[PDB]
Amino acid sequence: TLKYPIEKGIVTNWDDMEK
Amino acid sequence: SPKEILNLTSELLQKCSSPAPGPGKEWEEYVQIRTLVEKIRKKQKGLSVTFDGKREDYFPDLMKWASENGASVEGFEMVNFKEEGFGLRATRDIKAEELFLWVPRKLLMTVESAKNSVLGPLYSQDRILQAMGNIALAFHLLCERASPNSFWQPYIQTLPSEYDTPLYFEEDEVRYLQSTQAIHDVFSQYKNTARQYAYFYKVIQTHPHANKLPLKDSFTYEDYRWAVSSVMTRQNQIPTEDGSRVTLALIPLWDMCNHTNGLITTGYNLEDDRCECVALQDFRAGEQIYIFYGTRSNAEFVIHSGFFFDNNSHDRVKIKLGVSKSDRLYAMKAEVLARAGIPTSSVFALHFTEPPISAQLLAFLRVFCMTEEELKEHLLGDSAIDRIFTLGNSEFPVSWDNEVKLWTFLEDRASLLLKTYKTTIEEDKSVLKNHDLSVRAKMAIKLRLGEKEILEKAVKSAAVNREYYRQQMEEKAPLPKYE
Ligand SMILES: Nc1ncnc2c1ncn2[C@@H]1O[C@H](CSCC[C@H](N)C(=O)O)[C@@H](O)[C@H]1O
Repeated sequence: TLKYPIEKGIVTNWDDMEK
Repeated sequence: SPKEILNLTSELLQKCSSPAPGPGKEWEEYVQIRTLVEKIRKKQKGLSVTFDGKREDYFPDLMKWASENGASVEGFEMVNFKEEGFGLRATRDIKAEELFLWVPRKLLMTVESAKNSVLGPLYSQDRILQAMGNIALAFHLLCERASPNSFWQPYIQTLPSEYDTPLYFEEDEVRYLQSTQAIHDVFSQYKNTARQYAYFYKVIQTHPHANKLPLKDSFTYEDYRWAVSSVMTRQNQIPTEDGSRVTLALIPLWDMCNHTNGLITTGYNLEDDRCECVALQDFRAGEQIYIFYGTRSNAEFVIHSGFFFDNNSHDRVKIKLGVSKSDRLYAMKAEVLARAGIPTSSVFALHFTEPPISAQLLAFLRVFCMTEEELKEHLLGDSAIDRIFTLGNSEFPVSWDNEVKLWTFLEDRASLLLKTYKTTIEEDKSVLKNHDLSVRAKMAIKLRLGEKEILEKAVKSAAVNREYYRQQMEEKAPLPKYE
């Protein structure tokens, strides 16, 4: 299928103290 | 005043850098952080940069700028819809699978464009920026916003000025979420954002690499809340131009499509170096153009995207489970899980489907309920690996007894989780019917209603499965074997 499917608003980690 | 803001941000940094105060103190901590943020916000001027025109006054400039740089700008228009906000509407019939939208890489704001911008010097010094491209994108957006001659001004001037992420909720709107799973993520998001604002407020003051930033002269809490809300609601993962790595990006024009159910139809074309979107379904002229954002839960849509989606077919809740160290078969169970690639304790999901559980959760629950003799058959002999291979397959149970025990356990546990909520499902429906609520308040109440309806469905599904396997046991049905 799509080699690079794009998920709109993909969830990222914002915890700068975790990572 | 400026020394007062420094003192206030200094206090805020220490407050939000303290360790987690304990789950029973998290609401109290949350309100304490809110009080401090609002004190700072009331002493500041809102967004540092605002624009003279209405949002729709700048969409023609967005189109002209996108057109000059090779993007599709024909066949749709910008309309402010009541339900979703601004979106795209077809001006011609668009057939399913038609390539109707494309956005070349030059128009994107990426972590890479952040490194090559005025933020470049600070990016190469601050360890949070280097490790977290999403925060890097947020500061990239803010610096270009405050740069009147930025290449990306036509995009920035069309962005929303406010969002419905929980960062924008009133205290009593978040209060509806007390005792839910989701509220801890609301707490973390708020503490994360306040800590980051205070941290970077002081970093910008102390680092010489920040001297040429517009943020050196004005960086408000509203700026940072707007920037992170912009990125969390709109960011995307795309390949690098090299193709070997992934990066985060804001994709102008295409990111104006709102969400509906379906499948992902947007991908990246490395050969033409552009984002490409084919139509998810037929769109007649005058119909809103939707895409499918992704298989996210309503908790993720609320917290990270700022909307609740009715009839989200991918909704789910969490359930944390683990083999207890006081179980006398802990060593055997841990080893079976390890050979199966499953942790001894993990956070799983319950889905709003039938079955409610994934192959990984089914496999964990089977092992969690195995007898010692069954554990030994998954650890020893020439059929052991074959047995582990089928552990996540509903068609090949370990034994009828194992199935009855695990669905009994799941029914009991999901019932127990339902009892930890402050309200019942029937109470939530009464609130939604009998009170007149804001959009944000409704998002909160529907979210807590959603968690309970998923657990209630899991209770019913587990009870039904328990009855099924108890019948096979009493009838002494031959166990299916994978052959
Ligand atoms: N199905 C839906 N219902 C309600 N709001 C939606 C939606 N799909 C997308 N949105 C809105 O669109 C945002 C993603 S960007 C889409 C364009 C946006 N409406 C704008 O005016 O710029 C979300 O954060 C949410 O505010």
